[PDB]
Amino acid sequence: HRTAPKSDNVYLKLLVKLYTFLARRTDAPFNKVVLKALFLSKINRPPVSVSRIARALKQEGAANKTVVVVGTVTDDARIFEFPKTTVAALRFTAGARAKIVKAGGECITLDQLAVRAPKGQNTLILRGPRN
Amino acid sequence: EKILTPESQLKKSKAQQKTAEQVAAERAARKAANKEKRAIILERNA
Amino acid sequence: SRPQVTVHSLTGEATANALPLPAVFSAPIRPDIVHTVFTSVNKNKRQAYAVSEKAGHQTSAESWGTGRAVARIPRVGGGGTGRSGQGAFGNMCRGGRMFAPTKTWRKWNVKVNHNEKRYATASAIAATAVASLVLARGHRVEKIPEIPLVVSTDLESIQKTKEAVAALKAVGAHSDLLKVLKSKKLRAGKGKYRNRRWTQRRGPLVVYAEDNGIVKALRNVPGVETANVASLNLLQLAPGAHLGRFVIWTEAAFTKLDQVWGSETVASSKVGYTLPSHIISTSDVTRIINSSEIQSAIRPAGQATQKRTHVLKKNPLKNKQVLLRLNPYAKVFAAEKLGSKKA
Amino acid sequence: SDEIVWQVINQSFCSHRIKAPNGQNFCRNEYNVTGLCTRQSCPLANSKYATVKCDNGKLYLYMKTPERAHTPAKLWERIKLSKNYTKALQQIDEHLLHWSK
Amino acid sequence: NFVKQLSSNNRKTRVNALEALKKYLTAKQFKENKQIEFNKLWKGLYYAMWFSDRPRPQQRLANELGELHGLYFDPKDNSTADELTTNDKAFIKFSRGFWKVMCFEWFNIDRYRLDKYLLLIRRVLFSQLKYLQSRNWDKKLVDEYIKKVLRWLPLSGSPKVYTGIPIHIVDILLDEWERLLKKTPLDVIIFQDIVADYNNSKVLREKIKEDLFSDTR
RNA sequence: CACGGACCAAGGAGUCUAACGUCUAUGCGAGUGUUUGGGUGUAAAACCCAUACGCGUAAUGAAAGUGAACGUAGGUUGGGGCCUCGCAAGAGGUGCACAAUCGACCGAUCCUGAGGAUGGAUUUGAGUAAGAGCAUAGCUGUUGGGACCCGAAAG
RNA sequence: AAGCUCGUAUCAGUUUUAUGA
Repeated sequence: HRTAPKSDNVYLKLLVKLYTFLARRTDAPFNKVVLKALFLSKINRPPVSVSRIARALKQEGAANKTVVVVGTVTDDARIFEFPKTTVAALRFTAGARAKIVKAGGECITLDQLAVRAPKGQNTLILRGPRN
Repeated sequence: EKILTPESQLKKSKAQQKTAEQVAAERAARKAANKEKRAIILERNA
Repeated sequence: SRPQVTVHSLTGEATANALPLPAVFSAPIRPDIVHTVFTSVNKNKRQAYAVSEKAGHQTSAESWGTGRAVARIPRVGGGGTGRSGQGAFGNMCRGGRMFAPTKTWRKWNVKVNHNEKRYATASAIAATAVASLVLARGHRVEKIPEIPLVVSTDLESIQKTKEAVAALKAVGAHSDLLKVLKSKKLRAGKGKYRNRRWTQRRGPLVVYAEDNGIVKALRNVPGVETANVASLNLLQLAPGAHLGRFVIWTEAAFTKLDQVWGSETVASSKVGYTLPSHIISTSDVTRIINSSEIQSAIRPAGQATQKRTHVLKKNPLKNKQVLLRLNPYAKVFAAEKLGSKKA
Repeated sequence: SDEIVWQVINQSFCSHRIKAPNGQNFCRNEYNVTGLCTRQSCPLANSKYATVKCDNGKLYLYMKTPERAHTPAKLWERIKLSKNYTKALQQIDEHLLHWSK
Repeated sequence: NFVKQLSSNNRKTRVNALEALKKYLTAKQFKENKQIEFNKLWKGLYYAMWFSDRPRPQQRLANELGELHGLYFDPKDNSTADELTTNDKAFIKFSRGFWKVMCFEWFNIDRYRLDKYLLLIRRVLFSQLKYLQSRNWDKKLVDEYIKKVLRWLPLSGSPKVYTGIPIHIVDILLDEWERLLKKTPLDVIIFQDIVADYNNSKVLREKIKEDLFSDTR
């Protein structure tokens, strides 16, 4: 059982501050995923490629979905094509950030996300490849 | 002129009363629901 | 675009001209990085010290041996000297060699990431425009006519110290200099005799863009460090890794400050550098939570502190009154006697 | 912000706290209401903030709006409070209209 | 410019700046064009509102600011049996300004400042509408304006908008619609069309369905 | 048993460093590392950076080589979540990481022999599934250094 | 100690019935 984050970054403690609140007051178990997820260590917040985002929206009916990654979005040069999709994360590498702006969609923070999706309506949570 | 409530504070009274009039209706229908409950228990113990 | 900063002149009056915010001042105020960056950077201006390689081995002492009814520590030879027949060599022994002698090649300087290093100063600079942050760091800034205090470029030209403190009196830092000055104390250490005899408080930092005699003007007035906007130290900005030194900027410095760091509009100047991005949007949480938004999709609240149920165990059997809350029948059991039943 | 001023001064140094032996903290900022350094009690974290001070025998009700954050000199905005304690409390409640209880 | 006089740290210049703008807006022909210069004007008038945290001049300023939409194109000239004759056209851009700015700035407004901007968003939607002419009965205006409210904020299908924003209109429209002092152009209940829509804000969807349609009017 | 202790004061023992790791934190991220050096300075600080280099970014082999899409970079099964219906209980859809099975491409196999073409025989892989790294710091591990301190017959 | 799946029908220094030398 993991309790509170081992991080020192005070902007991250501000997120938890919100999500520990939204966990217990909303009772949509979306929140109880993210809030547990925030705490995770830096070898277990593996970085999500903008490629692994593009794969995840090929998934059927997911044309209108705010994909969320508690970790970081990384830029990829391999893929030309990218959907107009709203993407929330902790870190957007300058590269990636751009790769999403030019494609039309928004790159958004977990608290932007917490507002737009309080209970977490119509979301998709991805994970970076642990092994 | 004269001063108004803040719009957040104005919303409070609106969503307190949506609960307070909700809760005192829940409570008063439970006071009867336990009065009836009591009477089931009494007749069972006998 | 943001608000825009007013510029005052060296009499203390607001001139109609006002400068835009540089938006280095919208960096993340990360006190965590400032600390872990300061520390290393503070250890960088350090000297070595060691103890003398010879010292301790400048004795010709011999271990007495087994079965001699005295302890087996190496003892000095000789005679009639009183240093004869006594303990040298060994950390315990008076005049012996100190345990694992300090060497010169301890790591003294500390390698930092150049990016981290920079991030730090941005945070530092940000926090230097917050006022409350600055008031908590020390710095009597109750009378400064605005933060960040930006001053007319004719401040650089002032030659004679006497006039340039009157630049500051008019601006209002009259107090902050008297915070220093009054604070002069003897060091409380052995620093009384390692040339650290005195210590006073850290005054305002002045930031000029190009010198016309400001650096010398103020080099006397106690505590008042100035810096060229091109450098801008962490150690002057976060003194002792406490965020937010009170800073006077000059009009020219302030304008250039945008070039130095960069915004959305302008380039950078530091090569391929960009000011860092926030992992939140608003550095405030209680605007997210006391919302119209979130409070609309939420189950209602408690009392904050529960009205405890069952504090003390009233037992039935004794106490009739509880024996009526459990089981209402027992009133009926007592009106009919029921224990006393005839057949 | 403020929630970013607090948690810095809260831990990481508000160079005017007194640690009582008790453990208790005490914001000696000559402006706060409760001598204690506590969120929504420190005049530094919180942005709307009132107090009474005395000056001479004259007891003023200083108030600090968050409009004025730009300009630390005209920060506080004081008011002489009558001196019949009865009117004075009513005097107070007037100004506090619609603040935190 | 006007933005910088309106977003001044000096109070006394922001009083005068606004009055000059009022004369300038009355002048009208100059401001005939450019969505972005209008957008900006609004951004400028945002900072002026933010410099009033005292309790009753923000109660003065918000109303005067909304009041702009009125003085800006007055129905004394009266468009009758007429289209969008540069009074109406001017209004339909100037609304879009406010509703851009206030959509852009919903996150960035601070707790103790949020009181103002809600009061401003009330006064503005009341003083909008107020100019649909002298009245709200403007058949060729209304359907245009219902496409320059609908297409910008009450849409909800846009997540780009801050779903706390409609929620506020939702509460307020009825108490200020009746600050008109019966029937009119209410179409407006766009609400019916979206209560309706799937793939939106489950929050608004249930905030409209409880706050709007529970009331009889 | 035995070893130590008459008493009191002061001293008095897991340190530093090098290599190599683990974990956590921070920065950035397919990159990453300013500090050999130069420029600059209020000067052993701070602030700037050219060219390189280091480690990583695209693999299968033994002398020679080749090159990763039949593809929503798969077919199913689960699978945190999310979406529809239901007061709920449930059911239905979509399925992340991951796991299991069927496979394929690439290289290498067992043959057929037009110097090795072509088709079959089957598996294999720090293989690709569609990058996670780099650096600084902390706690700490192993090994070398006098190496927790004191003590030996020596040449 | 951390990570992943579960949070259960995951088991137990236990008894019973069933089925053999």
